[PDB]
Amino acid sequence: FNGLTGTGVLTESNKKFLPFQQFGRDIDDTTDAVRDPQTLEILDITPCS
Amino acid sequence: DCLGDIAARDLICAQKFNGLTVLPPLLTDEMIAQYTSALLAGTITSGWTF
Ligand SMILES: *[C@@H]1O[C@H](CO)[C@@H](O[C@@H]2O[C@H](CO)[C@@H](O)[C@H](O)[C@H]2NC(C)=O)[C@H](O)[C@H]1NC(C)=O
Ligand SMILES: *[C@@H]1O[C@H](CO)[C@@H](O[C@@H]2O[C@H](CO)[C@@H](O)[C@H](O)[C@H]2NC(C)=O)[C@H](O)[C@H]1NC(C)=O
Repeated sequence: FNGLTGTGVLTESNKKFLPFQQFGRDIDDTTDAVRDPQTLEILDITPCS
Repeated sequence: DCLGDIAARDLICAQKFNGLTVLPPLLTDEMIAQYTSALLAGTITSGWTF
């Protein structure tokens, strides 16, 4: 996603991103939510088992 | 995705990305409560004989 790499399960989420913020982050500097660049939707990321 | 009670379903999601897992204890808290109740009832009714 726009230079941000990783691996996991993408799901729809109910976060409220600010108009300029791109991707969320946890309390341990891990990514948890990403803006979809084409259609502006918030995708949650959960690692697979 | 919410949290049902303490360990009702939990989706078994104690995992945090880069290989870090938490294992459940062997004895659930109900068994420990039963042990304490048994000890306490025994010490009330029989003294130190049991
Ligand atoms: C970027 O993505 C597409 C590129 O075409 C556009 O968004 C969609 O465009 C189609 C028709 O071109 C519409 O039917 C959809 O409703 C659009 N989606 C959204 C979410 O608006 C547009 O050029 C760009 N979209 C955004 C959100 O910036
Ligand atoms: C493993 O994943 C499955 C997903 O299919 C879980 O099935 C869920 O079961 C509950 C209880 O009947 C339902 O309310 C859910 O709707 C089911 N999930 C889906 C996606 O339909 C199953 O519970 C999971 N196992 C454990 C131990 O968490």
